[PDB]
Amino acid sequence: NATRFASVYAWNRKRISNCVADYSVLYNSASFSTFKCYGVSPTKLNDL
Amino acid sequence: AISSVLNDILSRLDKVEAEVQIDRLITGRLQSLQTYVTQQLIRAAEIRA
Amino acid sequence: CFTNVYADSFVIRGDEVRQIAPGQTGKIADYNYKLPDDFTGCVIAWNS
Repeated sequence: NATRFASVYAWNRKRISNCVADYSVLYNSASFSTFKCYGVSPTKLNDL
Repeated sequence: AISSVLNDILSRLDKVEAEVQIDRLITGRLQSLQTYVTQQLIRAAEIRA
Repeated sequence: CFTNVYADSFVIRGDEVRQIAPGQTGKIADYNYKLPDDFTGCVIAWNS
């Protein structure tokens, strides 16, 4: 929920650290079409 | 496979996305045993002789 | 030939269609309707 995103050409980066990640918040949202992963399975993200 | 460590697959993937990775490690480790047991069987014949 | 056959009938939203595929996860697949990991059969669906 940033107000305005960057363009794909100039893509933004954030270092996320020293904090707790609860991806089940993101995965339990209906809001997304796309939530596809490539070295982990999304339900396991919380166990890690 | 995405790891050499069996638990690092089972702690990162679900019960379907893991099976392909695990079957790679089974195939590789099993062919490692068939190599070793072939070497040692053949070697045994040298010691027997 | 088929030994026994069960047709399971229900309605869902169009987006939630992919959750009916075997071994998926999501609000339907978690606590409404679920296929086993070694399911045999067909998921047949149409916009209603």
